Amino acid sequence: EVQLVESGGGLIQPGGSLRLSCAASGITVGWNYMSWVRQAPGKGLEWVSVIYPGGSTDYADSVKGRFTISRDKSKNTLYLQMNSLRAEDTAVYYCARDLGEAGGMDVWGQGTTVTVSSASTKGPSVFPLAPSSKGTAALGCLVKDYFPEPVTVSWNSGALTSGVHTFPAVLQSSGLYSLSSVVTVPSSSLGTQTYICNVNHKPSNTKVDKKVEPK
Amino acid sequence: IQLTQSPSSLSASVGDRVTITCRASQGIPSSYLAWYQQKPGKAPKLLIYAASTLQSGVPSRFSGSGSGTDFTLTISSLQPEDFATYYCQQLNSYPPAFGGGTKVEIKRTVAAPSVFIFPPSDEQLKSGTASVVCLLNNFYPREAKVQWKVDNALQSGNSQESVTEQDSKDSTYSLSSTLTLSKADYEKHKVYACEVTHQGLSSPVTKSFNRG
Amino acid sequence: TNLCPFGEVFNATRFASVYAWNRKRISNCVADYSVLYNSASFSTFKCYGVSPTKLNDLCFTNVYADSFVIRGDEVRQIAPGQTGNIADYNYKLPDDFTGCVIAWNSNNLDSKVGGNYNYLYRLFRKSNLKPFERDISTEIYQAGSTPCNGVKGFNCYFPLQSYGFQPTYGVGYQPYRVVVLSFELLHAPATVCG
Repeated sequence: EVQLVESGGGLIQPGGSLRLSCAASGITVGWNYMSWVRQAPGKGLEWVSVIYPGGSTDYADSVKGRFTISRDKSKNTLYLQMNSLRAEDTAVYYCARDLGEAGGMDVWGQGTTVTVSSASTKGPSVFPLAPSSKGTAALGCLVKDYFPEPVTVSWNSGALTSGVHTFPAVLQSSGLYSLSSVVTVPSSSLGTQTYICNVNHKPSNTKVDKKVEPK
Repeated sequence: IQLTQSPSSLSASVGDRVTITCRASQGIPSSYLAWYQQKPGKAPKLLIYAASTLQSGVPSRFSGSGSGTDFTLTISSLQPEDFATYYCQQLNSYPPAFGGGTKVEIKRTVAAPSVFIFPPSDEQLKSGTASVVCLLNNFYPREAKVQWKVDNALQSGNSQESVTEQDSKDSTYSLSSTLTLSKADYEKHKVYACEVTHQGLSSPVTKSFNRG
Repeated sequence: TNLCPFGEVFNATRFASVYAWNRKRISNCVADYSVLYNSASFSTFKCYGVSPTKLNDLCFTNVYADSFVIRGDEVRQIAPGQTGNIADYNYKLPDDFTGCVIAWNSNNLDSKVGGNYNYLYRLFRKSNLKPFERDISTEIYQAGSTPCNGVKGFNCYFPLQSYGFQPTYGVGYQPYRVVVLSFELLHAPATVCG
């Protein structure tokens, strides 16, 4: 099958460097307009750079003097060298083949994720979101101040799934992530059923089981 | 060249005819315009290029047309796998221009959220920070306004919020908003309130507690 | 003792496609470049290594007038040291270019309702043109490991694209007529003088 496979993304400090690779099969990188396009969390696509079949290159302004596109024809591979990285550059990076008016960007890689941050790996603190003291009751867990993504939350070791909403994390100004997970239940069950959220943060190897009861 | 895509989001049902428009700011060759589809966590996928040419492999219910400044993507009989975001793109230029995108989402009847407010836990308070959390549960449509109030003062710049994807069963949304304060700032005030404005509510609903 | 026929280049009824750009060789005549600049109906008139008033007091072995049509936004590529589709694959000026680049909007002439498909440019080429190189082949362009053998398909594209000029396009997409004056200084008798 025709494909492009990116690799090289990962965590990197602001000011640091990172090289992405895009190994191609079914198209010849050296004979195509080849582009890098990125997508920051929650935003749209942004074109980053291009290398023409003849070897000319171009770059988005926000990346000029920091990024270099290149290629190894013998390895049919496209590269993006990224220097002087910034928190902004955090994104999923796609390589794509560009046919211009003869066809769109018809072949895309699966993406590789680049996270630029000065935070250190840190497991979350898990705080109860305690059902009110006054039909349907709501309770949850606030999974606060962890890095990096991701975190996973189950309820009662997976026995409780219905009515659960685990929300996308927000990046706080501190550089740490925070998310909430909630469940709605019959208020009559608060006196009889136990409610435990199970939080997993693999990067810090942290596992937390927090019991949430009325306060 | 700027591309203005409208509407930002559209509600539709299976079997509907869906029309998405892309307005260019000057007048461009039809060969310059492509349409892409994207689903969450996935790479974009080319649907149409040169404004009307169907990409091989793409179902025939997708069709493009337009010229000059005004281009259109039409899905003639919406299928469940079509709920997704769609982007128009202006090719042949470096940098290319992208439209803002249109999210095609599942239409259903209006549903008011149930609203809950959660004070900070004692455990968190020992640590010097207070997070107050407001939950808006299973509402529709997605548009919703959360206003935090502290002793009836309207709060700005000290909250963050997050929204789920459309529920697989009832096609509603849920929203979580966190107001963050230092412990001392928290202790300077009494009434903590979350005020929710939504189409399904005749008047805004406020959930509050008194610190203590 | 005879006028250089600059009018039959600048005032020609039809212009070449940029990929098949036209070249008029100019010899054994007197050229007045002051009337050229003083026409002042040109959106671009840029000289490299010379000055119009100054070059009217000069002689050269030969003068070349190259003419073609591109899009407005591409006119900046007709200059030394530029890269891009036109400079790379259609018409390349040398780094040491000595001469002038003249352009004007030709929307009233070269665009038509429904599109003028006569004007084309080369979109796909494996390597850049050398300066003053002209490539007119129309071989199907092979973008992958499978050979094309003259039939279009996946990874197999016709190398030229039409401008499709329409009069209501944005100015950057409207046709511009371009004449490039190159001044050839050979170790030979000079035949073109002011």
